[PDB]
This record gives sequence, structure tokens and C-alpha cells, in this order.
Amino acid sequence: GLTEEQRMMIRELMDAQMKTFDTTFSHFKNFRLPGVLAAKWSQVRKDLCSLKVSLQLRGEDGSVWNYKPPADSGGKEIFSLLPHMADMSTYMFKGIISFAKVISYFRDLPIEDQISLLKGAAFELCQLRFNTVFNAETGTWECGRLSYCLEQQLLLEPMLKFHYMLKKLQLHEEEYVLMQAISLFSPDRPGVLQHRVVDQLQEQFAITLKSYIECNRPQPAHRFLFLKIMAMLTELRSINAQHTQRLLRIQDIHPFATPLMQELFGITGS
Amino acid sequence: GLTEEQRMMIRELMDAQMKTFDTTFSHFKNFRLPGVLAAKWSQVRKDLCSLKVSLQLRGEDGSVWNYKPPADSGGKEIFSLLPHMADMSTYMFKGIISFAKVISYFRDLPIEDQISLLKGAAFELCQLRFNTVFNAETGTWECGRLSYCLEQQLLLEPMLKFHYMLKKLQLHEEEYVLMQAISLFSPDRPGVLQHRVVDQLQEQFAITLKSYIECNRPQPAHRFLFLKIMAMLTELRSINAQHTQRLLRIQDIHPFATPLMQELFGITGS
Ligand SMILES: C=C[C@](C)(O)CC[C@@H]1[C@@]2(C)CCCC(C)(C)[C@@H]2CC[C@@]1(C)O
Ligand SMILES: C=C[C@](C)(O)CC[C@@H]1[C@@]2(C)CCCC(C)(C)[C@@H]2CC[C@@]1(C)O
Repeated sequence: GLTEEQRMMIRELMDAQMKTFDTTFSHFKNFRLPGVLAAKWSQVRKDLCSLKVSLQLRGEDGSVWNYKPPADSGGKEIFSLLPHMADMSTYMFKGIISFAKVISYFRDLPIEDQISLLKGAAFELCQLRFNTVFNAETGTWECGRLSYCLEQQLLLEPMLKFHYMLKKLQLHEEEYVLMQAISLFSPDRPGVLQHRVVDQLQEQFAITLKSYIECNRPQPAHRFLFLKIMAMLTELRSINAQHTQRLLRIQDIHPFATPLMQELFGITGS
Repeated sequence: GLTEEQRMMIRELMDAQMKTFDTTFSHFKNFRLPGVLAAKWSQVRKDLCSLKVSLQLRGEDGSVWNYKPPADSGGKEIFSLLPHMADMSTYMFKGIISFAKVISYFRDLPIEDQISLLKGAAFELCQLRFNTVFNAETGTWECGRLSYCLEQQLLLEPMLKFHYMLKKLQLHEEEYVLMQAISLFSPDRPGVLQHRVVDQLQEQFAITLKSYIECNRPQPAHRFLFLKIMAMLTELRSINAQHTQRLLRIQDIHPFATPLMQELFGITGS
């Protein structure tokens, strides 16, 4: 059974998730949309083609807008969805930042450790929240009135393979929010000072997740599930590192990062 | 055979059509689009539902936007496409006005007869030009990078039955432009003073059309084609009258007419 203080730990995480995760994306608004009607470039081109999606906008009246992205023809058209994706990423980053500020274990860390942990894990927590709205049967992220549909060679892309593999473990809401906590409290992010405090905090979150699975998942299909989840978190950290490199390469030739993204990625504006 | 001065008549009409009809709609731009995300009303509701279309925007890069209109739920949502349609109608009206100003038979009329003829026939010439880009097999008006697809009970709507019936006569470009001339030079529009001059001008255009068909269409399928075209022009005049009533009813509860539309429909702004 879960100890008393582990139940309180899950409850506060679930509470923060309920307060800061707008599952309907109802307040995602005023976002940009695609307009109507050398070796660096070769690599920026490869960075974007494997993450191509179409976009659908369902209106409150019942109207539907659908956007199909263009094929790569050797021009700026591969950047048509970057302003919108920056707006969605920024909205998601804001929810992740609010999620961390509610958690007591996070407020009690020094503020300049809070910034270091958020800078290192904001992308990972965003991907974990996006997995809960991912439809693996249709390959679409269903974000309330917005839908991002992927245009099985796509599973070669580690980000897409991550979302398909994670969705198939069929995790509970409690397991997702504990994954967010373990990723957020990674002691070994750049600039973390209280690595000792963050380490034992992460260990308690992992122990709680381990005990949660052992108490609520007896089926043979969930054997080694905790170890499967931990391996997924290691893969997500790797995806976070390669995705940061992609963003910085695209930012080099075609700026698109919002001020909040610039802050999280260390861009000073000079 | 066509007389010498009839050949010159067709040539000037064809010349004006070539100069003023942008068949690719390349200069139709900066138009509005639907936003993203009592007994008068009952009749304004019936006026709009039978003319419902979806909208597709093909970009130069290869991207495609598609708009599906909402169903009627008893609200303002039936007016979502009115600003765009007013922009398309205004662009088409401008081409029709430029078409008339090139024709010598039109410039030589007094200017306040030119305004009366344009006020009475601008809608009809617009519909005739739209028929040349109508695809009866798909029910879509293919306007270059824009496509307006109709959402056979629709043939009950006289405007849609007109476009299907006219397209099936498979008229030449010369026959279309002569239809435009006969409609433009209708002597019996409100405010026409030189009804005698306009009458014999229209008669010459009809005689030229009659002679054109007799000289270039010997096939049994084109028997009575001139009489079929003349009957279509009478039907178009009737459609013009009922459509003016629809527009004025919609303008009463939901203003949408551009300044050019207001001028053509006699709205003073007071
Ligand atoms: C900020 C990152 C990028 C490269 O500019 C866009 C990544 C984007 C992203 C993960 C961005 C966040 C929203 C959502 C719908 C989950 C998409 C799925 C499609 C993908 C992978 O292209
Ligand atoms: C100005 C008139 C209206 C009522 O506001 C719109 C009419 C509109 C119209 C004839 C307007 C001109 C362009 C095009 C694509 C031919 C459409 C076809 C669909 C239809 C019939 O709804």
C-alpha cells in the first residue's frame, strides 16, 4: 500500500495538474496562422520534414478550417507553420510553468534553481501533456478545437515513436503527472545548485510511482511497467536534447522563437 | 456570312473581354475571410441556405486552406461568408464596369445612361462571366486559386439551375460576350433616357449573335440555339430581380454591401 505521505504527494501533483492543464485548450487564442495564398539549410530542411502535420480548426458555430502544409520546394515555405507552433509551444510552456509553481516541493527550492529546472525540463513536461491528447489510431493531437494530424516510416522519427510507444502503456493520470514530476526534478540540468535536495526529491517521486504501480496494477501486462516508464523518461531526455539543437539551428536562419521561448532556451537578444 | 461591320462588332467585344476579364483572378487579393474559431429573419434565413458553398484557397507554395460553412443554428453564423462574397462581387463588378467602358457603343452613350445600364445589368454580366469558370461536373466555380464548391434538389434554386443549363449549351467565348452585350444594352432599365438608341444597339447585338450561330453552328444539336440563349437572358433578368430583393433584405438586418455595391444598388448611406 501507498504510505500516507505518498498519497498526499500524488494528491498535490494531481491538484496542480487539474489547476494548470486546460485539457480543452479553451484559452489558447489569438495565435498566428499560416498566411493565405548552405549546408545549414540542408539540415534545417531535414529537421522539419519529419515533423509535418496538417491543421484543423473547428469553430463554435460548426465551421471547419483545414490547412494542408506545402511540400518542400527549396524555399521559405517550410517555415509557414513556425509562428503558429511557437504560439502553441508558448501556451503549453506557460501551463507547465504554472504547474511547477503550485507544487510545494518546487516553491521551496531557491528561485534560481527553479529557473534551471524549468529551463531543462519544460519541453519534456510539454511532450508528456501532449501525449495525453494524442490519438494513436489517427496520429492526431486533439487539442480541443485544434487538431494536428500527421501527414510507418514516420516511427523512425524519435519524437513520433515516443508518443506511439508511451500511449500504448495506457497510463493513468496519476502516472503521467508523476512522470512530469520525475522529469521536472532532474538533478543534473545545467545550473542546478541544490543537486542533493533535487536528487532525493526525484527519488521520492520515483518511489511513489513504483509503489503506485505495484498497488494498482497486478496484471501480467504491467510487469516491469515502472522500468518501462523510467526508460521512456531517459528517451524523452534524449529527445529534448536533439530537439533543442533543431530549434537553435532553425532560429539561426529563420527567427521564430517567442520571448518566453528565448528565455527558456537562453537566448539573450543580443 | 457575317457582314464586315458585324465582324468588327464581335472583335471589339472580344477585345474588351480580353482586356478586362482576369480569368485567373490573379489580382483578386486582400479579401476578407470567415473568422477562425422576426419574420424578416425567417426569410433572410431561407435566402442564404440554398446558395451555400465551401471555400478552398490554394497557395503559391502548394498549401491548401479549406473552409466548410456552419449549419444554420438560429444565429449570425449564416453571415460568416458575406464579407468575402461582397469582396468577390465587388472585384467582379469592377471588371464588368471596365468591360463596358472599353466598348465604343457604350462610351458614346450619355454618362447618366451608362450608370443606369450598369446599375441594371452589372449582376447579370457578373453571372455570365462566372458561368465560364463553372464546373458543372463538380458544381464548383473555379476562380484561379479560389474554388467555391456547392455543398439535385439544389437545381430548384433558379441561380444554380441557370448555371447548369447555360453551361450545357457549350457556348463559345464569342457567344458569351454577345450575351453580355445584349444584357448590358437592355433599353428598359430604370432611368434610361436614350431608350431608342439603346434599343437598336441591343437589336444589332442580337442580330450579330443570330448570324454568328447560323454561320458557325450547323449541327442539329444547335437548332434553336439563338432562341435558347435569348430565353436564358430573360431568365437571368428574372434572377437579377429576385437576387436584388434578397440582397436588400439581408442588408436590412446585417449590413455587408461594399461602397461600390451600395452605389450599384442605390443605397445612399443616409
Ligand atoms: C517547437 C517545435 C517545432 C519544431 O517548431 C514544432 C514541433 C511540433 C509540436 C511538437 C509542437 C507543439 C505542438 C504539437 C501539436 C504537439 C506539435 C506536433 C508537431 C511538431 C513535432 O512539428
Ligand atoms: C452577392 C451575393 C451573395 C448572396 O452575397 C452571394 C452569392 C454567391 C455568389 C454568386 C457570389 C459571387 C461569387 C460566386 C462564387 C459566383 C458566388 C456563388 C455562391 C453564391 C450564390 O452564394
